[PDB]
Amino acid sequence: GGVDREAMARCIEECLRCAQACTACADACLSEPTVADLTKCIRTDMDCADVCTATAAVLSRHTGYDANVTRAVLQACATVCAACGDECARAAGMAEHCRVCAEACRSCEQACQELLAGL
Amino acid sequence: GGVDREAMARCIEECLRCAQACTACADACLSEPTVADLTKCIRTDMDCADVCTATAAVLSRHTGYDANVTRAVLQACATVCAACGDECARAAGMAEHCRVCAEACRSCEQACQELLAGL
Amino acid sequence: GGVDREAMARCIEECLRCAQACTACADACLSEPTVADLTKCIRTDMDCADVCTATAAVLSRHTGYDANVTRAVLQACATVCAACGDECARAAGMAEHCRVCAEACRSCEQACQELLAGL
Amino acid sequence: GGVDREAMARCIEECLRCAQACTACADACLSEPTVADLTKCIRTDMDCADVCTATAAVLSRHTGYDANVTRAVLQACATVCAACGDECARAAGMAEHCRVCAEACRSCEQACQELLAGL
Ligand SMILES: [Cu+]
Ligand SMILES: [Cu+]
Ligand SMILES: [Cu+]
Ligand SMILES: [Cu+]
Ligand SMILES: [Cu+]
Ligand SMILES: [Cu+]
Ligand SMILES: [Cu+]
Ligand SMILES: [Cu+]
Ligand SMILES: [Cu+]
Ligand SMILES: [Cu+]
Ligand SMILES: [Cu+]
Ligand SMILES: [Cu+]
Ligand SMILES: [Cu+]
Ligand SMILES: [Cu+]
Ligand SMILES: [Cu+]
Ligand SMILES: [Cu+]
Ligand SMILES: [Cu+]
Ligand SMILES: [Cu+]
Ligand SMILES: [Cu+]
Ligand SMILES: [Cu+]
Ligand SMILES: [Cu+]
Ligand SMILES: [Cu+]
Ligand SMILES: [Cu+]
Ligand SMILES: [Cu+]
Ligand SMILES: [Cu+]
Ligand SMILES: [Cu+]
Ligand SMILES: [Cu+]
Ligand SMILES: [Cu+]
Ligand SMILES: [Cu+]
Ligand SMILES: [Cu+]
Ligand SMILES: [Cu+]
Ligand SMILES: [Cu+]
Ligand SMILES: [Cu+]
Ligand SMILES: [Cu+]
Ligand SMILES: [Cu+]
Ligand SMILES: [Cu+]
Ligand SMILES: [Cu+]
Ligand SMILES: [Cu+]
Ligand SMILES: [Cu+]
Ligand SMILES: [Cu+]
Ligand SMILES: [Cu+]
Ligand SMILES: [Cu+]
Ligand SMILES: [Cu+]
Ligand SMILES: [Cu+]
Ligand SMILES: [Cu+]
Ligand SMILES: [Cu+]
Ligand SMILES: [Cu+]
Ligand SMILES: [Cu+]
Ligand SMILES: [Cu+]
Ligand SMILES: [Cu+]
Ligand SMILES: [Cu+]
Ligand SMILES: [Cu+]
Ligand SMILES: [Cu+]
Ligand SMILES: [Cu+]
Ligand SMILES: [Cu+]
Ligand SMILES: [Cu+]
Ligand SMILES: [Cu+]
Ligand SMILES: [Cu+]
Ligand SMILES: [Cu+]
Ligand SMILES: [Cu+]
Ligand SMILES: [Cu+]
Ligand SMILES: [Cu+]
Ligand SMILES: [Cu+]
Ligand SMILES: [Cu+]
Ligand SMILES: [Cu+]
Ligand SMILES: [Cu+]
Ligand SMILES: [Cu+]
Ligand SMILES: [Cu+]
Ligand SMILES: [Cu+]
Ligand SMILES: [Cu+]
Ligand SMILES: [Cu+]
Ligand SMILES: [Cu+]
Ligand SMILES: [Cu+]
Ligand SMILES: [Cu+]
Ligand SMILES: [Cu+]
Ligand SMILES: [Cu+]
Repeated sequence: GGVDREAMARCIEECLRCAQACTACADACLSEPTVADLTKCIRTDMDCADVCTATAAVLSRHTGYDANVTRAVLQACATVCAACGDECARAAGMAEHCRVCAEACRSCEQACQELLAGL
Repeated sequence: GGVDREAMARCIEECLRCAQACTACADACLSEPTVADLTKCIRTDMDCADVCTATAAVLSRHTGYDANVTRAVLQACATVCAACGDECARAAGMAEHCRVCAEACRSCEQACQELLAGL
Repeated sequence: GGVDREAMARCIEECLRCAQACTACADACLSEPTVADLTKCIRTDMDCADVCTATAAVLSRHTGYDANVTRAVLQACATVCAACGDECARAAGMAEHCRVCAEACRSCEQACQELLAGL
Repeated sequence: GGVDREAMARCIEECLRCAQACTACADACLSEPTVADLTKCIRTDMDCADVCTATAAVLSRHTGYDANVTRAVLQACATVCAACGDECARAAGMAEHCRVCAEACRSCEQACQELLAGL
């Protein structure tokens, strides 16, 4: 109604790219000799993938749209992308895959925040 | 730390039961002759299943626990269970499966709210 | 080891695009005046999204790779993309969104089959 | 039609219990001092959770039922529960949580196999 269809499309594409980035990054950190120091990073990637996957699906549905549901789901996705971007950024010096995943998390956080701002 | 482990267990069990309830209820409303009047109900069941599935997974992980992430995910799950309980309750007179699913949604909403209250 | 890394990347990208296509197509058919005639289409889109989502995740993980697991998951994803491409193709005359989703299903079926063939 | 409704119900309940078991077991092995030796176990738990989640959803839908899709999805779930039961069984001496998860994987493998056998 008042919603930016382009910002909605961007959010959906970002959630799918970020979910896959975090799935791949959990697996990549799992395979590091350093894995013992990367456990919060792996766990946060797992959460971030689960929430981005759910958010992409909810935002993809227009039938019987409920702003309360959509707002609460975007907030959850913003919050986990922010936490996961921070955690991967701390591992960025130990692995190029975490630098890349941190960028994905930050990009998706911004896409959720931009949509959130428009209601 | 200050968290009720029993309330956490209840939330996880409720999310899985509620996700399956809503998957089954979307399918059941799809198969109703009335389906044309049950479209918001079906869509809300789809969202409610996706969010309960993600919430069960996030709450099942203790490594590198982040209260900000967990709070935002429980809020999203509470909000969608409340919306989906309301929508199925409106269809309760048209199908026994919606009365049952409304109860599941209300039960999981209360489990998320009770955990949320404890932080 | 003997695996085509490029075919693996293509499969992952196709599963995510196809999962979102089928989520959107279930929602689009839900919103059609015709919805009563589109119920198998909607149900198949739901399955196809769930299986493409799981397949993208499994194929994204290289740690402790098991060809038996990967083969069985690619087979499931091929089979549901084939069924869902066929079902959306039958609705293609009733809605442009089903023609588009049928193409996505066929594209992902071929990506899974091509990877399957390489083991 | 010829399907055991009770075996279908058991499969659905087992997939949800096994998905949560494997989510919890990935997290538990992540938190072990031994984590470096538990990486295949963690990865297999991640796959096993993703596939059990998708299988529970597909088996929960009766509208426009397709035996080809259902068979291929049950096969994938059987195969990953068998691989994940074996991998957790190897860690059973290092952690009680893996002994418990191995039992869940074996229980769900048998539920999928029993349904598969009935078509
Ligand atoms: Cu998004
Ligand atoms: Cu995201
Ligand atoms: Cu991500
Ligand atoms: Cu990583
Ligand atoms: Cu990491
Ligand atoms: Cu990470
Ligand atoms: Cu992440
Ligand atoms: Cu994420
Ligand atoms: Cu997201
Ligand atoms: Cu996010
Ligand atoms: Cu991260
Ligand atoms: Cu990384
Ligand atoms: Cu990372
Ligand atoms: Cu990331
Ligand atoms: Cu990451
Ligand atoms: Cu992320
Ligand atoms: Cu993200
Ligand atoms: Cu986002
Ligand atoms: Cu977003
Ligand atoms: Cu819960
Ligand atoms: Cu729930
Ligand atoms: Cu539910
Ligand atoms: Cu329903
Ligand atoms: Cu309903
Ligand atoms: Cu419903
Ligand atoms: Cu629901
Ligand atoms: Cu729910
Ligand atoms: Cu929940
Ligand atoms: Cu909920
Ligand atoms: Cu509902
Ligand atoms: Cu119902
Ligand atoms: Cu319902
Ligand atoms: Cu419900
Ligand atoms: Cu419901
Ligand atoms: Cu619900
Ligand atoms: Cu619920
Ligand atoms: Cu809940
Ligand atoms: Cu909850
Ligand atoms: Cu794929
Ligand atoms: Cu696919
Ligand atoms: Cu698709
Ligand atoms: Cu459609
Ligand atoms: Cu359709
Ligand atoms: Cu469809
Ligand atoms: Cu589809
Ligand atoms: Cu699919
Ligand atoms: Cu796929
Ligand atoms: Cu597929
Ligand atoms: Cu389709
Ligand atoms: Cu369509
Ligand atoms: Cu379609
Ligand atoms: Cu499709
Ligand atoms: Cu489709
Ligand atoms: Cu498809
Ligand atoms: Cu597909
Ligand atoms: Cu595919
Ligand atoms: Cu594929
Ligand atoms: Cu099952
Ligand atoms: Cu299972
Ligand atoms: Cu399991
Ligand atoms: Cu474990
Ligand atoms: Cu383990
Ligand atoms: Cu494990
Ligand atoms: Cu497992
Ligand atoms: Cu499993
Ligand atoms: Cu299963
Ligand atoms: Cu399984
Ligand atoms: Cu296992
Ligand atoms: Cu374990
Ligand atoms: Cu285990
Ligand atoms: Cu297990
Ligand atoms: Cu396990
Ligand atoms: Cu398992
Ligand atoms: Cu299992
Ligand atoms: Cu099973
Ligand atoms: Cu099963």
